[PDB]
Amino acid sequence: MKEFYLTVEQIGDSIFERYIDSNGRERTREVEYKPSLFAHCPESQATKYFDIYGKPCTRKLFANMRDASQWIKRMEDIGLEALGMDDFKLAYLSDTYNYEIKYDHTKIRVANFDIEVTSPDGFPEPSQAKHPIDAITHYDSIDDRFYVFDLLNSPYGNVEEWSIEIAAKLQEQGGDEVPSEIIDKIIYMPFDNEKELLMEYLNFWQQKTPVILTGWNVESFAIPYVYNRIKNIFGESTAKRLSPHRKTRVKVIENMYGSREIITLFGISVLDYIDLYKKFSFTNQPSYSLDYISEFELNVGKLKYDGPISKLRESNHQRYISYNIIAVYRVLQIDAKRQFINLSLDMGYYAKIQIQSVFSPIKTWDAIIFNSLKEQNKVIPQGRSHPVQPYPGAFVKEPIPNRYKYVMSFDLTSLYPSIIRQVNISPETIAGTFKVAPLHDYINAVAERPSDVYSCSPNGMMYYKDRDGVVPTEITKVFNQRKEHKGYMLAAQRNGEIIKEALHNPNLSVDEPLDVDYRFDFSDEIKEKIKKLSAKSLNEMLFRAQRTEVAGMTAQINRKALINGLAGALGNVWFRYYDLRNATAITTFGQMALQWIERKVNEYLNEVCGTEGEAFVLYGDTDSIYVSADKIIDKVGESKFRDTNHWVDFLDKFARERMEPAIDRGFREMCEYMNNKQHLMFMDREAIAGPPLGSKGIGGFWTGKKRYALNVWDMEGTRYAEPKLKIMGLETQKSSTPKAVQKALKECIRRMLQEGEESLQEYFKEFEKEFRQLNYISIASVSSANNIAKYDVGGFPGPKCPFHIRGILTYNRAIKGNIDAPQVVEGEKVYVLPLREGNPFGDKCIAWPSGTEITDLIKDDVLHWMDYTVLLEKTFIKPLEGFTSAAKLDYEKKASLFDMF
DNA sequence: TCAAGTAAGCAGTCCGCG
DNA sequence: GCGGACTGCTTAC
Ligand SMILES: O=c1ccn([C@H]2C[C@H](O)[C@@H](COP(=O)(O)NP(=O)(O)OP(=O)(O)O)O2)c(=O)[nH]1
Ligand SMILES: [Mn+2]
Ligand SMILES: [Mn+2]
Ligand SMILES: [Mn+2]
Ligand SMILES: [Mn+2]
Ligand SMILES: [Mn+2]
Ligand SMILES: [Mn+2]
Ligand SMILES: [Mn+2]
Repeated sequence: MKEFYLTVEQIGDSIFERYIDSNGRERTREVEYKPSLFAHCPESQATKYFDIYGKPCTRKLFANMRDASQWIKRMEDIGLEALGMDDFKLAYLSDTYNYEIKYDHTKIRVANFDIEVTSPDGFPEPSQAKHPIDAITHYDSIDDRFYVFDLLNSPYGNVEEWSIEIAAKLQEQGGDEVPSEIIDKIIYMPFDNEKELLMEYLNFWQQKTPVILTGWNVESFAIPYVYNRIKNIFGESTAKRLSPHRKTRVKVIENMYGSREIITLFGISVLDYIDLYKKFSFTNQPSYSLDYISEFELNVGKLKYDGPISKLRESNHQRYISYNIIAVYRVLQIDAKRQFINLSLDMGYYAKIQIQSVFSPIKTWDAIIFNSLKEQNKVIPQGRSHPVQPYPGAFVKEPIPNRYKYVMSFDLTSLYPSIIRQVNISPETIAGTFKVAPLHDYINAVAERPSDVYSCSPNGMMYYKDRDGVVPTEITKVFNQRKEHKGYMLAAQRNGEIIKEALHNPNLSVDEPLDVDYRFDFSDEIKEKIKKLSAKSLNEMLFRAQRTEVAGMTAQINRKALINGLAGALGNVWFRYYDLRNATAITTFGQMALQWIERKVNEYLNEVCGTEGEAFVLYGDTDSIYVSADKIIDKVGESKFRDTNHWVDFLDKFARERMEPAIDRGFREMCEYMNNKQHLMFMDREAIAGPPLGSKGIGGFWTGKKRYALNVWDMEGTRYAEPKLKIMGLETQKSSTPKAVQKALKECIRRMLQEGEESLQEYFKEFEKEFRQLNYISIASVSSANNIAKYDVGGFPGPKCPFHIRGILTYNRAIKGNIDAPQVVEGEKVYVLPLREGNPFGDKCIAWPSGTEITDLIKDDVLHWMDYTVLLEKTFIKPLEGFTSAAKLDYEKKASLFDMF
């Protein structure tokens, strides 16, 4: 096969590379790499090398990397540009792998581990590692085995060996329920002493040295803890055996209060799964314990036990070891669903970067663009310094707050990059400028046409129409990948609705799920075979379809994030191709397109409805329009459809047949106007929304910008079995809203939209009567905790102290002295509850870390003092008043000028 | 040169107010 | 007790 790399590092004048050779074997090599950089020279020069502007360049071949750096610095001291790729590991990979890399993931050792450390005296600080490591479980993807290192004797208790037969039993039969499909994959190794355990771990690590290293929080706890514990017992140089080149960086910062640590292990690409999840998952969780996310992602149950984890090894070593194995497996399960490692690998190899660089869009694109330029024998510009300048972004229309019964929506496909391709925006396609009118004049087609010769944006920029840009070119490739995957995703989603519907009519037999690809729309024969399957079969198919759709989501939305990352990068001073002219060319064009198309859609709709000067477009954000369909529905009545699906079918046809072509005509005109290279403003229909036919529902409402709810029947061609609420911005969407209040406001909204005022009130009365019976954690607010120290001391609230930060201080005073209480962590999220006046805490609110019950120390007298009246009003009534005042309903009634028996 | 962007809502603090 | 200027956080895009 063709070779590919695993890791690369720069060590002085040395590149260290781990790689897979042409035979499939893992190898390592040290290369004294000779880098090249370039300098402009006179046009009188025989040279194949030009920079991206067409200026001639001469190559300088250096004997080592140190020299290249030295030269770069003299060039600055002289004031002349030093061109070329200055991140030498990137250039090396580009020289070494001059082809599209087809990697083979079964040869990439992916490791996943979790450690346990008993700690009677508070959270075990990694920067100190003063406690024994009493368990490690380490899964190796190539062995497909879980290696378990278990400490039987430690100064914190002697325990006997762990039992694999008891691990397997149902929890109800006294077992730990280690899932059956991994029981056979476990390899168990007890140890009399910590030293022999760590020694043996290090020996294992050498034989099976991770390429990709993951886990939950491994970056902040496991890795630094292991590194520092090995250091303390054996010395640093032994601790350095964790790096395949024996080099590490610490790192630092710290800082207070009181200390944290991050180790860098050269020759390993660490991808902490919690980071992969934050970047790639597009959720905002109230908490990031493995148990919360596992439950969220997998629908598995909380990992139950009695007593604090500081006594768990002692009271029940058996469960302790089993829960350690399970945590590792759980991260394996989250990844089989989300597929973030596979994505990281796709992106990393595509860009030709270090796999951990996928966290960096700027770095990812620097390498993609660099590689694309080096193929044409071109020379990248030097990275310059720039001051940080704010600049204008998208347009958002101000909506009239109201209920809106029937609404269709339309949204532009991949807007920013589409713009980049339509206008042909690139550092090296800049043609000149033109004198700019106010933006309203373009939108209204009254300003003079910018140019006859160049592609333009209403920010005043002009671009060459003939030559293609490195940016448009490379941004198209990734776009095309996103398109593909989105299709798989949507198809799996439609396939999902078809299965759901068939679940209304099983159908009693004994069968197997059909063998099919959920990435493509079910054929008619397949649809036939399905209408005759059992509930078992069909449920297995729904699961499979929903997993194919999740995979499609991951692959498509993150490819979109990448491309959008490029547009935003142009506005980041650390980006080699930073340039506000390009950044604003994109954004300003986007504001124009949205407002232009608003005008056009109003013009077309007034026409066909024969009416005049009426607003059909009710809202719009960046690249979307929301269209009232009341008068399109009314033009016909009402009657006059048989059921909901009928009018949905109507509007669908009307969008596809009448509106779609006028929109396209509208944007075709806009393209001509700006004389663009290619027409790519494609605005597909999104939601079709309204109340169930016959009901008293309102269908939808806006309260303001970025705050609306819609009852949707069809979404971008997916006709839903049951109506699905599209809620944007409302408290139901905010991670800081208590879980139970989220659910309650959602149900209030479901009612308003589907059933009307009377149903709303009915439910609101019930929730008020029952509020106080809820679990305290389900009605607690949530907040991130930044810049905490600032608002001490000592330790009481200082001036301007935020409410949640106040709660942490109240917590910090409550737990002063008890070495057992779990500590709030700077930058982490916290639960927050208000307290009644006269509480023994001495203030109006308390806060503890999230995803955790509050410590039994103070728990009992927090419950006693929680202020329900304030909670309900703050988190539930205020926001509800918002919704209903906007949609002109009341949640209570209402003094009716009656009343009477 | 370790480093995608802007727009904009709401909850809270501090101050004003016979 | 309510509205205006500010911080802090959080979504929508
Ligand atoms: O995180 C984002 C999201 C969107 N945007 C910009 C770019 C995007 O093209 C534009 C429109 O927002 P959408 O949510 O519609 N995404 P896009 O149009 O790219 O993709 P699509 O509509 O095809 O899903 O807003 C960002 O700059 N950053
Ligand atoms: Mn024994
Ligand atoms: Mn059970
Ligand atoms: Mn654990
Ligand atoms: Mn969309
Ligand atoms: Mn869009
Ligand atoms: Mn779309
Ligand atoms: Mn959009």
